[PDB]
Amino acid sequence: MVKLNCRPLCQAPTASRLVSPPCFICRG
Amino acid sequence: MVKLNCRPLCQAPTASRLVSPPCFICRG
Amino acid sequence: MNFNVGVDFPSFIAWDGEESFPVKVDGFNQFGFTFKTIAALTAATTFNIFYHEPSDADPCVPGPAIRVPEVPFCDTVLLSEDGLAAVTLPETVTPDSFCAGTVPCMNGQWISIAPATGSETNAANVQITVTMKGATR
Amino acid sequence: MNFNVGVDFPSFIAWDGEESFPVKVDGFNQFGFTFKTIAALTAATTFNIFYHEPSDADPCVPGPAIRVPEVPFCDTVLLSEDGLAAVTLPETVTPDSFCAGTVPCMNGQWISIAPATGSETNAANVQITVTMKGATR
Amino acid sequence: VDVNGTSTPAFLAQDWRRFVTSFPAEYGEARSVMHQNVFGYLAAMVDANGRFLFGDGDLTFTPDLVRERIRISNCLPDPTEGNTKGGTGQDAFAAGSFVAAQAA
Amino acid sequence: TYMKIADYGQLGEYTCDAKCDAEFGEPGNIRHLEGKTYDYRGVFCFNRKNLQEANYDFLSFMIGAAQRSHRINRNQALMIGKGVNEPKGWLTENCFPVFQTLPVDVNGTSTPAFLAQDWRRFVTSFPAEYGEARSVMHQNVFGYLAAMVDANGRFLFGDGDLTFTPDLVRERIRISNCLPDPTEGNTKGGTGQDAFAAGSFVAAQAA
Repeated sequence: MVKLNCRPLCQAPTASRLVSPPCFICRG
Repeated sequence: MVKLNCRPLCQAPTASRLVSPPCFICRG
Repeated sequence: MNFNVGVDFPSFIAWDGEESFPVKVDGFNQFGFTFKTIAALTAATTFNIFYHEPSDADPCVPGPAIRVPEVPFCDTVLLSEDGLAAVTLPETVTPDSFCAGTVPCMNGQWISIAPATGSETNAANVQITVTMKGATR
Repeated sequence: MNFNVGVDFPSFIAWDGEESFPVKVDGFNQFGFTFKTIAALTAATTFNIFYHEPSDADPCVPGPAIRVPEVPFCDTVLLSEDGLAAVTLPETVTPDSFCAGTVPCMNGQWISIAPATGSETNAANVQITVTMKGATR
Repeated sequence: VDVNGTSTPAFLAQDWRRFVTSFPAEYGEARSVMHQNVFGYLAAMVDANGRFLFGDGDLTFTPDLVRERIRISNCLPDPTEGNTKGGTGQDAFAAGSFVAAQAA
Repeated sequence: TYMKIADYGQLGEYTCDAKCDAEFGEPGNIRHLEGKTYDYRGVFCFNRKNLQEANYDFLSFMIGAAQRSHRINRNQALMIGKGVNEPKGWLTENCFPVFQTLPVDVNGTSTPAFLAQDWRRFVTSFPAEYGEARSVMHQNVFGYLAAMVDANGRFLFGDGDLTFTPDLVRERIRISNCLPDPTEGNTKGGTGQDAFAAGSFVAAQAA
């Protein structure tokens, strides 16, 4: 049974799109 | 004299809204 | 890991909707009840516990249907007008909740439950069975 | 002096001879079946075992009826096709003589029994109940 | 209080501090009793900007309830009907509810 | 097996003086209980000729690979494990009382959010007669509380030191990286297309 070991070549173009909580005041 | 003893089988899932004070609004 | 819990504590049907059943408690030495409904109720619901004797024709066949007198414990405040045992399923019992009960003084050879008169409509919605405790043989 | 045995191993009906009934076995860790015939049978009757899953809509109602996978053990040498829990009450089983069994590996949330194809007519004269065992709930 | 033309009853921290200091000092010192859900309501009060009114930036507000002269009891009428289930803008704070007592 | 005292009754109800009797109250419950333990097993295969004439030790790596896999799977099961042949976890059985936060408006719409009101209201809403109680939450969730701003722009916690760092253990917090961390990776706490995916587990608190 052929075992396919696999690997990328494009190191890490992640671009996680980090977000922080914006200005949230109340719920009224 | 029979002593009836009763338990529930399944507990219903609960959900409570954690309401909080609204933002300060002037009176006037 | 579950043991074969049918070789002791064996249960039998007692009231399957619209039919009573004599369940032999001769060998076994202890027994109770387990009430479970299948739907919502309308009003209160009572039941009449009975007992029977081995017929003379065959000592292993049900005979007549005789009631069981309710023996009172201490701290009793009310006794049925005739002094005969009776179980009452209280109103507002949701059909996902089992109720347990038993008679405190066995007499006869087997037990049978039947709905008290005038309360046979809700009797359909109830489902009653009987388990055992001992063997003695 | 008969202890109240409703609590501490209650019981419920699984096959009243007319229709199946799912019996919750979640809050309990052990369980077993206690068969009982009501009349004289004709041919060997087999029963299929099914386990259920909590409905995505409401976790207190049954979902579909999945089939319990049969599991062998040390000296099992006659496994059926692909494995499915199917008990077979043999012939020459008179009334007032109960047989009992169970499934070794529990799975799902509750179990339901139904007569296998070819044994439904005979199954109309048998009763099946279950007696759970103890657990924390 | 009036929100979007709809008059709704509420309980502002200004009212509490106005209620406590309104005691007839001649009577002496007086403690205050209230349910735990009330003190949880005041501590989580916010101004128009976003900062808390009590304990500015410490994630929790717990002073000693002896110098503050407040004693909690978990079976008082609990103005929040249900455990922390009342106090938002609309559909909240049924009127005529007991909040807190204070006496010598 | 063990017992669990369900509830007491009530006996001493006030009554009149001029009467030589009493009233029998109702008794309580005992509710004897039980419980089991589950097993954890498995197998693998090696090759005599391959493992022998190999570059280095492969066996001891597998033992280390087995002890850790058991270690992480047990904890993962101990939290969310489904009842069947697995310890019932406290996440999925839905026996704990669970709260939920109501959403906030933005540009006329309404998106689910997690304000600083909640975490201060949540931890201070716990019966003070149960004793102290630690809380548990994922690291990314704590990074959401730290970088919170008011309307003007100042920080809400630790105004002006670039880092909050509040000495967690002092205030009943214990960070763990097994929790579902509602912020997907470290980006789900937004306002527009990054809605908070209402229904995720933020944090738990218990004795």
